[PDB]
Amino acid sequence: RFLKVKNWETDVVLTDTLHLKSTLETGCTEHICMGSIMLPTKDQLFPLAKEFLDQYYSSIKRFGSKAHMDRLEEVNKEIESTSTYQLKDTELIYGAKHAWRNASRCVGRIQWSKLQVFDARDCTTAHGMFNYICNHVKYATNKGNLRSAITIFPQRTDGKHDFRVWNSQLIRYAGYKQPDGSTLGDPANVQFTEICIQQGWKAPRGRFDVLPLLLQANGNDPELFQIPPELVLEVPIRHPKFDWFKDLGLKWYGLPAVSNMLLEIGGLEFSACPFSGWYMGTEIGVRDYCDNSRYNILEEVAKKMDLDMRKTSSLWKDQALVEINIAVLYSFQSDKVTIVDHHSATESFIKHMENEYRCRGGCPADWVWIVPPMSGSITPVFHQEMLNYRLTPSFEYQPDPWNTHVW
Amino acid sequence: RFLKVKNWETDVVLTDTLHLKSTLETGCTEHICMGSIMLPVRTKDQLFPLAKEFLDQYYSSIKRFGSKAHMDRLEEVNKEIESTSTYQLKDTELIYGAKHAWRNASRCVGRIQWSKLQVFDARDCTTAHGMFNYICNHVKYATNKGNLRSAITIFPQRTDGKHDFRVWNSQLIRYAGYKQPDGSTLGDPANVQFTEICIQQGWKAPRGRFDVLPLLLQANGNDPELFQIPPELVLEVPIRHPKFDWFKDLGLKWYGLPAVSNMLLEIGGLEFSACPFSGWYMGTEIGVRDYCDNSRYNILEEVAKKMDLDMRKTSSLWKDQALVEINIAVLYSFQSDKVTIVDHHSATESFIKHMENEYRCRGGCPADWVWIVPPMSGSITPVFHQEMLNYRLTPSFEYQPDPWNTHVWKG
Ligand code: HEM
Ligand code: HEM
Ligand SMILES: Cc1cc(N)nc(CCc2cc(F)cc(CC[C@@H]3C[C@H](F)CN3)c2)c1
Ligand SMILES: Cc1cc(N)nc(CCc2cc(F)cc(CC[C@@H]3C[C@H](F)CN3)c2)c1
Ligand SMILES: C[C@H](O)[C@H](O)[C@H]1CNc2nc(N)[nH]c(=O)c2N1
Ligand SMILES: C[C@H](O)[C@H](O)[C@H]1CNc2nc(N)[nH]c(=O)c2N1
Ligand SMILES: [Zn+2]
Repeated sequence: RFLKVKNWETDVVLTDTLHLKSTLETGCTEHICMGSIMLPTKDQLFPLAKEFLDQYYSSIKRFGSKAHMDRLEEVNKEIESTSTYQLKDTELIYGAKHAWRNASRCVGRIQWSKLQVFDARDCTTAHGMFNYICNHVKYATNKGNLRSAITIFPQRTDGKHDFRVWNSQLIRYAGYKQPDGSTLGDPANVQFTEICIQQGWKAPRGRFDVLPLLLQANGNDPELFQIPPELVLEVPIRHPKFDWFKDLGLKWYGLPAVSNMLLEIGGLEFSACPFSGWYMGTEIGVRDYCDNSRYNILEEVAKKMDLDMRKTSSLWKDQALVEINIAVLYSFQSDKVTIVDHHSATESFIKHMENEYRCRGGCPADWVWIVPPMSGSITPVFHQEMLNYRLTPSFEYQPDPWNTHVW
Repeated sequence: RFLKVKNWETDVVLTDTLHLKSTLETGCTEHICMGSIMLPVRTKDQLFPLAKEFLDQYYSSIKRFGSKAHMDRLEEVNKEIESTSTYQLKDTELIYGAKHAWRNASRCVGRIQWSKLQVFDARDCTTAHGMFNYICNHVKYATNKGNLRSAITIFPQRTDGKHDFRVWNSQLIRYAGYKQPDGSTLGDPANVQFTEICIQQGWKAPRGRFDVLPLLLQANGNDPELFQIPPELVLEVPIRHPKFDWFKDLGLKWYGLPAVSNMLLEIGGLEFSACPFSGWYMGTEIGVRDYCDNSRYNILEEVAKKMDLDMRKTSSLWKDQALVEINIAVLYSFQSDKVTIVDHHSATESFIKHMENEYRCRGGCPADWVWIVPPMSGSITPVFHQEMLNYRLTPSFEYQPDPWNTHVWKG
């Protein structure tokens, strides 16, 4: 019931006690592990609020104090009266940083405390959402010296007035089905691109067309906005040794910014909460460029390298994969856009994990997501046992809005 | 109940009903997932249900469920348990059980081959010398001059747990490791402790970088005995690179036959504490883990030097670059010497086909994603995108404590 995790490369063992605060369910049971599955009233609210407020006032060394008891009473009053309640700015900031701290699938959590929280709970229209998101983008991009940030829109009330960003990320490229049968652009985004065209977007039908924002305020129908082109920092991808690489026409955007998750704090739900940091190189070069269901350029790069593509055992896919990922890091570094390589990021996560066990009693971590999608065992996270459990505050998945929105 | 798994690359959705037949526990709870934890005397009381379950499975597979032969066998095993507190498997049941233990091995990517396992029955063995002879014949048969063949040798089952047969080696063929006084290691750092045991037991160590360890063999609970595998039975492959002629000068070689010898085979409640089994290598087991783990031979630095890669910052991906070239050399060398080996692309594509086949005809295929995904180039292999369900069926291979921690010494 108190748990050990071993690192099999260094022989270090850590003792996890933080998991005994787990509040949500994992999807696993004693008979079956689901660790690789991508997606496994007033009475409910006050215990949720009490538990968050208890950890908040414990974190500020004011547990059981007058201010603690007074807030507890005031929140209790507000829930009986107004069915819900509002977070103080300090609680909102704490709740947001801790949601990131608790994100077991995130390798970049060594940075969790330096998050810039933008309170957008005064937003009332989709036009306001767009201004708040443009400012987020500009602040976070910061001319390429990227800064972590989240923008928090008004909390769910009765579920019929949700704020939602319909895009999965603030910045993504469109995908179009060709009459051909092939796919132009990002195949991950074909459906959402269809909804943009359905809502009236004029698609350039290019290969790297930054999608528009589809913003929903107060449960209203979503509206379309285009991020100002000069706020979208992009990087042309070249290779430090292959002059021909630039001829592939590849570029990627600088800012990874997740916009479709749900932030839970003290039982309150923030259905629109875009957050951003900076890329790990392999997110672009391994997944975006080489997934079969994405831009899928492995074959092309390998042909320009003149590799023996007859047999898998020449490892031509592996060789091209390394080169694509060399180019991605070289291009971002050359253009002075913040990026981290998977060796640096995983080494940082180990230091962070040690810090969390030492100062917090544990660190929930999902090995399937923490280990990078290339060169797994030469990063130190590969040899690190990890316990996965669900702490709150938390980022959570939510249904795509077009499947739930009454139009 | 029905459970579904999605492949996120192809959108194939499969439905698992086989998990309903799972008895053993996983280590996970509704509140914690232990999916990345490495490792998370039996009275007549529980033995007969375990026998009855295995025998029902066996007679179902041969389409004889409920037959007179089935009912007689159950009656026979029942009486043998109440009389003798244990029972003996027929040869057919032992073969079936060992194949299915492999079939159920959720961490094994090679399971497409599970039905082509050569089972060597060594249940008549009584001494360590006899174990040695059986193991030599396994190595010779399985090596097959480089045309490798899967095999398992099964020694007598546990009785009171005071007379266990055990192979003390973790693998039949492994290289020694020697801790130097200066802290460095010569040979395989993984095997330092076992090497010391061998030396303590009287092994005269050559003290080179690639010394094949002796077998340390325990029969009927007696103290273990040292035996040197005949070197002509130990097929080895010198590692060279198809384009880099300096690679041969690194002096690397590996053995051809991977053979796990420290696991326990459970069949119908019987425990076979000595059951070495062997197949052939996936390239990355040698080129990624054995050569490039920091806790193993750890040659990335040297190889990257010889390629004169920019090593001053990890952002050059020099580690990734040298990793691919080492794994190219390992596959090139085994293929050149006509020793069986599979690359991780071929191996994972085959496992996907096997798993889909298993879903259709068996209703499930337990799989441990953490172990199935190769240790390099994970997402350009089709298992990366494949959701998997991990659960424990019997017959099964289980871990067991190392014998030097449990063995009662005689002297
Ligand atoms: C600052 C640099 C950051 C880096 C290098 C980083 C890295 C990553 C990576 C590699 C993943 C795996 C996701 C995938 O492969 O698709 C991930 C997931 C995630 N990150 Fe971080 N991240 C950063 C910042 C942040 C921030 C600022 C937040 C929230 C405030 C955050 C929250 C999350 C969450 C919730 C997930 C899991 C998403 C899911 O389950 O789909 N990350 N991160
Ligand atoms: C025929 C070719 C085979 C291939 C290519 C293969 C491949 C693999 C690989 C790559 C692993 C992970 C090993 C590690 O990372 O340490 C593994 C594990 C395993 N294999 Fe296979 N294997 C083969 C044959 C067999 C056979 C014949 C058996 C048993 C009869 C078997 C049973 C297992 C088991 C039980 C594990 C789990 C080991 C553990 O939990 O530590 N495999 N296999
Ligand atoms: C802030 C941030 C920083 C960073 N450095 N990186 C990311 C990307 C993390 C991420 C989060 C998600 F919520 C979803 C994705 C991609 C969704 C796909 C859908 C597939 F099914 C598998 N994942 C990526 C975000
Ligand atoms: C039959 C077979 C074929 C193949 N192609 N490959 C293997 C390797 C499987 C294996 C199982 C083990 F039980 C242990 C190892 C190596 C020991 C390390 C040390 C740690 F304990 C973790 N495993 C390898 C086996
Ligand atoms: C901690 C972690 O489970 C450990 O490093 C595992 C990860 N996956 C693995 N996968 C394979 N095939 N072999 C291994 O030894 C391991 N080690
Ligand atoms: C099936 C499997 O869960 C799926 O491919 C996961 C594996 N690990 C991952 N890891 C990260 N970081 N991101 C991902 O999208 C995935 N996808
Ligand atoms: Zn689990």
